[PDB]
Amino acid sequence: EFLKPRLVDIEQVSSTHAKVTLEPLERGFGHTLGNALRRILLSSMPGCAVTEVEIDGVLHEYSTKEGVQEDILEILLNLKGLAVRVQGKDEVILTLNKSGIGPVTAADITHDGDVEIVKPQHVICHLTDENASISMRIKVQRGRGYVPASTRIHSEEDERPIGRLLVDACYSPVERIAYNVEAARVEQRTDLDKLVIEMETNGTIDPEEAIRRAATILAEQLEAFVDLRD
Amino acid sequence: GVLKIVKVYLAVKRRIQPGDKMAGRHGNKGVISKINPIEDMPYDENGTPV
Repeated sequence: EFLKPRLVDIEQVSSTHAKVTLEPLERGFGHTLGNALRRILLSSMPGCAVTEVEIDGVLHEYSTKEGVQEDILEILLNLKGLAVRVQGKDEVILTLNKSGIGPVTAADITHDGDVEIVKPQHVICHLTDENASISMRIKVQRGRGYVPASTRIHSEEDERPIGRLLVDACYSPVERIAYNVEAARVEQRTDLDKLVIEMETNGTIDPEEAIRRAATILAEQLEAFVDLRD
Repeated sequence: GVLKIVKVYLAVKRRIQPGDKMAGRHGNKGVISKINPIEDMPYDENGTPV
């Protein structure tokens, strides 16, 4: 004699906001599913983010291209916050060529079907000379969590070039996740709760797809208790 | 006596870690004791962790 909740409306307030609600919760399971989901979404959602950049005529990070008005040490710290969602493959290799005076927004990356940039109003660098020219070849990967460049070196396998600029990659499509159980109301039941997971992605991953991939990370892990091995 | 010198640099970039010694302005030192995960940190009413 129990009740089990079902998905309900998804008030997509904005592009990076969301509010998914879980209607018919039995009493006592409010804070049990919430905090067991907030600790999953914030931790283990597979995202995609840049892995290693490569510019045309520069050898190391602390250089300074001629024509741009940033050190290369800040062109990598602007790419790392690039949001992109590949659909078909697992990894890509983007491109970027531009020439002229004017800021190089992220929308100038070469267009592909699978790769789909999300924040095209982004800024990457500036160009401030009529004969200036920047031409890089960004990389992209899938994963989860966070893997700094120093620890992704143990699997280097003879990274032959000296033009590869390694970036640290923090794949995760979630930023902050609140939730507040409140007094739901079925037609006749003295106490039924409602969960309201006010999520906030970086425009990458769909809300309803997160929760359906944060539940099966739980429901797949409880097997080891449903069958105690002894 | 010296025949020819050579001078090489190295731009090592060191992150933060347990052991480093942060401190405020008012004379309150402290050695960083642990680097938590993103979600063990006390979150206020709107998820923003300290």
